[PDB]
Amino acid sequence: ETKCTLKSFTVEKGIYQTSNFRVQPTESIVRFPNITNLCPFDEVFNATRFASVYAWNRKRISNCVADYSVLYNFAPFFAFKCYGVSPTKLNDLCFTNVYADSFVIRGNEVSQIAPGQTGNIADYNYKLPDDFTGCVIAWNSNKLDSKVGGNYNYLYRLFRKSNLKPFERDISTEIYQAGNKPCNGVAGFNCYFPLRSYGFRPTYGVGHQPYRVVVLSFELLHAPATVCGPKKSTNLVKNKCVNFNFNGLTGTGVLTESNKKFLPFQQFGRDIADTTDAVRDPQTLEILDITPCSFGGVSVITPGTNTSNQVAVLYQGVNCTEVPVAIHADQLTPTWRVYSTGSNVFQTRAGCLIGAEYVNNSYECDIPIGAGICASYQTQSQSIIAYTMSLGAENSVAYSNNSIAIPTNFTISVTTEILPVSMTKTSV
Amino acid sequence: DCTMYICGDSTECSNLLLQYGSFCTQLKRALTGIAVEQDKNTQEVFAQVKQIYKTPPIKYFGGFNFSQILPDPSKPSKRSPIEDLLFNKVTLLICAQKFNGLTVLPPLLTDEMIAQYTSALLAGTITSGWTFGAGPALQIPFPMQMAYRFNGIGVTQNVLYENQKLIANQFNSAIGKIQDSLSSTPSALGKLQDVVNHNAQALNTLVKQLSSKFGAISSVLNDILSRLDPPEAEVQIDRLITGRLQSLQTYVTQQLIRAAEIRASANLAATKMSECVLGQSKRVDFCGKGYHLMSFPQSAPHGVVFLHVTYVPAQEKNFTTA
Amino acid sequence: SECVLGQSKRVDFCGKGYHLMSFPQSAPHGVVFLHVTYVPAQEKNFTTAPAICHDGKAHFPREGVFVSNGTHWFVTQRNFYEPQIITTDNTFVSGNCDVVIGIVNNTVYDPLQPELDSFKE
Amino acid sequence: DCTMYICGDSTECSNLLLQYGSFCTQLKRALTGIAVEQDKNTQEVFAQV
Ligand SMILES: *[C@@H]1O[C@H](CO)[C@@H](O[C@@H]2O[C@H](CO)[C@@H](O)[C@H](O)[C@H]2NC(C)=O)[C@H](O)[C@H]1NC(C)=O
Ligand SMILES: *[C@@H]1O[C@H](CO)[C@@H](O[C@@H]2O[C@H](CO)[C@@H](O)[C@H](O)[C@H]2NC(C)=O)[C@H](O)[C@H]1NC(C)=O
Ligand SMILES: *[C@@H]1O[C@H](CO)[C@@H](O[C@@H]2O[C@H](CO)[C@@H](O)[C@H](O)[C@H]2NC(C)=O)[C@H](O)[C@H]1NC(C)=O
Ligand SMILES: *[C@@H]1O[C@H](CO)[C@@H](O[C@@H]2O[C@H](CO)[C@@H](O)[C@H](O)[C@H]2NC(C)=O)[C@H](O)[C@H]1NC(C)=O
Ligand SMILES: *[C@@H]1O[C@H](CO)[C@@H](O[C@@H]2O[C@H](CO)[C@@H](O)[C@H](O)[C@H]2NC(C)=O)[C@H](O)[C@H]1NC(C)=O
Ligand SMILES: *[C@@H]1O[C@H](CO)[C@@H](O[C@@H]2O[C@H](CO)[C@@H](O)[C@H](O)[C@H]2NC(C)=O)[C@H](O)[C@H]1NC(C)=O
Ligand SMILES: *[C@@H]1O[C@H](CO)[C@@H](O)[C@H](O)[C@H]1NC(C)=O
Ligand SMILES: *[C@@H]1O[C@H](CO)[C@@H](O)[C@H](O)[C@H]1NC(C)=O
Ligand SMILES: *[C@@H]1O[C@H](CO)[C@@H](O)[C@H](O)[C@H]1NC(C)=O
Ligand SMILES: *[C@@H]1O[C@H](CO)[C@@H](O)[C@H](O)[C@H]1NC(C)=O
Ligand SMILES: *[C@@H]1O[C@H](CO)[C@@H](O)[C@H](O)[C@H]1NC(C)=O
Ligand SMILES: *[C@@H]1O[C@H](CO)[C@@H](O)[C@H](O)[C@H]1NC(C)=O
Ligand SMILES: *[C@@H]1O[C@H](CO)[C@@H](O)[C@H](O)[C@H]1NC(C)=O
Repeated sequence: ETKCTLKSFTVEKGIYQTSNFRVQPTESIVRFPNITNLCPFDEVFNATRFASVYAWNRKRISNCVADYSVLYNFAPFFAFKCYGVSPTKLNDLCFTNVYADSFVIRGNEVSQIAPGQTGNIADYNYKLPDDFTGCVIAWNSNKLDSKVGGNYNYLYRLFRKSNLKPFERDISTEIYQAGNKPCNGVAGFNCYFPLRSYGFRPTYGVGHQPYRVVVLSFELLHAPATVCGPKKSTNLVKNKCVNFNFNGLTGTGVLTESNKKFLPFQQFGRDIADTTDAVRDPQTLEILDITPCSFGGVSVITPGTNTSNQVAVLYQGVNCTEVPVAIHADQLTPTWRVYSTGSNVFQTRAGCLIGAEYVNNSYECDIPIGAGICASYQTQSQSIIAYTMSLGAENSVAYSNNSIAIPTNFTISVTTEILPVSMTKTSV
Repeated sequence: DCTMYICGDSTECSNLLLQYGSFCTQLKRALTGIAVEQDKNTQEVFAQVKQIYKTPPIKYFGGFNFSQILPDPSKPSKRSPIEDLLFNKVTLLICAQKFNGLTVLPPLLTDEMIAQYTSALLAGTITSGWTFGAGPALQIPFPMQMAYRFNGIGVTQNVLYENQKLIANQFNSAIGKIQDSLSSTPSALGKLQDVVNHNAQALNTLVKQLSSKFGAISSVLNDILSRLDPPEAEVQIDRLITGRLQSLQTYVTQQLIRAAEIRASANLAATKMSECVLGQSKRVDFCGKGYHLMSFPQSAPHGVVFLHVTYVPAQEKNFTTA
Repeated sequence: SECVLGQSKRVDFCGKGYHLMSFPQSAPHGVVFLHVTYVPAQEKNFTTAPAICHDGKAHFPREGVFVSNGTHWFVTQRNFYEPQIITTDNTFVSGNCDVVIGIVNNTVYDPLQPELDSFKE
Repeated sequence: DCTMYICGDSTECSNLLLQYGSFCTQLKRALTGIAVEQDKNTQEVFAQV
């Protein structure tokens, strides 16, 4: 691994930071609410009559298991466009409530049902919020919403004082003041009836034929969820590294009993950097605390590959007891586990050192390990030893108050000193 | 660690990260160079002694009292009272929050291993003088050494031999106020505390900057992967990878400048140790205010403290000259 | 500027020891200094005194230090052993005999007295 | 000033700027440190009396 990291077939004496070890998870668990009754997705899509645009109705869906793959057979639509979520995994998420709206418009204005759009129908009739998170479905209904004589049951507002706020409905029928004349009368010039009727007939081509529209609105926030997809819960395991799925929010780590005082309207717990730290179990009202797996840097102490072929391994910042826990079959991110805990395990304040033996000697520092510990390839027939660095040789000085030492000879010494002055000049 | 900071042990994020090139092989080398340089910095200031000298058990140096600076054998760690006062004044939840791959390595030289060097220097300088800077230690009585130091600044040596008791009392009283001045003023060790304060807020900002969205659906890769299909997941997480790389690069860019700022001061401290401590300096205002006589070193967390002993003229009278 | 074009008094700036000379050489992208220094050698220890009291007056060295080989007192330079007879020109007198701690008795040669009393007789 | 340099007193640009993190709290501190250092530089050369 050291050779692969250095991109060379030879290595020199030193200590190299190769990689990071991590403990792999054992199994996976799923925790979803225990809900059985199906959702009423037939009334929304299969109805004999649809409300007009100016009086669009809203239906609440909650406390049921929602399968979104069945509504494909309920209406002959083609697009099924969604904004805040991919339609592929709508079955893998848990929502807190669903809202279904339905109406009938002209084919021209179907493009106006979108966030940030304005027009005749997105200003005075139905305006989506700028941060919409849901789906819009529209399909042609010319064969059952347009008569040869003409259809007049569909109304829409064209005149009003000001643009209406998102998800707000206005059903007032009063004469608009469109002139200096006081519009007190029932009707007249400069006084317009704000509601106009469609003319759906088979004669009109595409773009003028009636279209039937259903809008599904979700909200993906942290709150007690009622409507959920069709997934089966498993048992609850504790104190072991597993893959948990609490109401659709996946993760990885160990779960422990927690002593955090939550509140009935609080379900999740966060911290700085905005990551989940505590969860409330959906099936049973219990609080669990998530802790990540065990990880640690690993370093390889080696003499020059020319000199020998033995290495020692330093696990940085871990106590020597968890290394056997870390060293398990099919449970460690590094593939190699040949070292494991095979003797010569020594606890340094820098970390746990494996493959090197400790001696009661003191030499100069060859390969610095840290915290006053060094290592070197030496004899006790040749192995790798780990010792404590020596600052020098002990030497007591002599002091007396009536004695002085004077030299009687001299020496001339010539030394050398090297200093860089400049580098290369480059151009790009 | 890039792979665990940028990507929270995900696999798709890892594949994109390898697709982005070698921006993190370069990051892993600058920090290693900085760490090796930091280990080398302390080896020049202190490791200037061939051996480890020891002061004699009998301590009578002509009336001068050095008990405030020699090691205390009673305490578990052989540190002088000045050194203990210095250590008890610089202080080194969020630390355990660095589950994001940010760690701190221990220095190679232990605090005891630096106290030993300082004690060796002090024993050599108060037993032998400046002679041990050139070759082996050459013994000389402390009053005669002080007479030579007086003679080196233009004052005759009989002044010391005639005012020895007064000079000893003045030195003892002057050295007895360092503890009071340090323990009274709260901003005494401010240059050393700023070093440890500036290296914690950087890590705190690096951790806190993981919650930003950088113009995406959310700041969590798991939610993005669970709500959006791979064709758009690789577009959403691609806006987080670049932002996190840009956040990571500024950290090492500023550390590369702080390291040079620290290295300049380390070089200055090494020069001061060579010149003020291992000899007598004629440079003006280099080793204190006045005429330099002596200097004594002490160790503090992430730094050194010099005690400069200088000669200051006193009561003046004016005459007529020719 | 400092080591090569002159003699440096700064400690450990131009080598280990007492600086004498320096010579420059050029290397690819850098410079090399050869520092020539003076290092003391074989040491021997004597008994020392701060002052000498001859006529009830204290005598201090002019340039050097008082030293003793066991029975006789000499004055020598600090950095080399070169004993000499204590005369009235190696020393200067300042003060009386009872202010200095560690004073010793001895005699100081007077070069003038025999030369100008034998002839003047 | 970031908020006025990057965004010409617009409101949407400001919203994206707050969304983009705290890269301008760090910019406002380095320049302040440089300015204080500049003020300290001239106080050592001259104020020696
Ligand atoms: C490594 O782990 C062992 C096992 O827990 C530690 O030994 C115990 O440590 C705790 C506190 O960490 C003490 O309260 C116990 O008294 C220790 N038991 C024994 C039998 O010593 C050990 O201390 C850990 N190593 C380090 C450096 O903390
Ligand atoms: C030289 O030897 C020692 C210094 O190492 C000193 O002797 C001590 O002197 C003090 C005060 O003069 C006395 O209180 C001690 O009782 C002495 N101790 C011993 C063991 O003699 C002094 O500097 C010199 N000694 C003499 C006798 O002058
Ligand atoms: C000072 O040291 C020098 C050597 O550095 C001594 O010179 C040596 O003396 C021995 C014995 O006479 C000879 O065998 C060597 O050949 C000499 N060396 C050289 C380079 O000439 C010298 O004797 C010493 N001086 C004193 C007074 O001891
Ligand atoms: C050298 O100084 C120390 C520190 O002032 C002296 O130790 C003090 O001695 C007095 C009198 O015995 C005690 O009341 C203090 O409590 C001591 N202080 C400490 C910190 O221990 C010491 O006596 C001085 N040396 C001599 C020879 O007088
Ligand atoms: C200390 O030095 C004196 C220098 O005078 C030595 O005295 C001389 O010693 C030589 C050799 O024995 C004699 O030939 C001279 O006559 C002595 N001079 C006088 C004036 O008596 C003295 O021997 C030396 N001491 C020791 C212990 O070597
Ligand atoms: C030699 O030194 C001794 C002491 O070291 C001196 O002796 C003192 O002499 C004075 C005056 O004669 C007396 O009052 C003292 O009582 C003496 N003290 C001792 C301890 O003897 C002496 O003066 C010095 N000079 C000579 C020539 O002997
Ligand atoms: C719609 O409902 C009617 C009456 O309940 C039923 O006959 C028809 O099969 C339904 N169509 C679909 C597609 O569910
Ligand atoms: C009714 O709602 C609209 C929606 O924007 C708002 O502008 C208006 O002030 C509200 N009240 C009246 C009386 O129109
Ligand atoms: C079903 O869910 C409720 C939610 O409170 C829980 O109390 C109950 O124990 C669950 N039933 C089973 C069989 O787990
Ligand atoms: C290994 O070392 C020997 C002696 O030090 C040397 O002769 C040889 O060329 C080296 N080989 C390599 C591949 O470094
Ligand atoms: C080495 O030191 C340990 C710890 O003091 C001691 O138990 C052991 O006997 C020593 N061994 C040798 C060979 O000195
Ligand atoms: C000394 O200075 C004072 C004022 O500074 C002056 O009055 C006095 O005359 C001076 N002494 C002599 C001898 O000039
Ligand atoms: C010189 O030192 C040695 C030991 O270092 C000692 O035995 C000897 O007595 C000393 N010489 C004198 C004259 O005191």
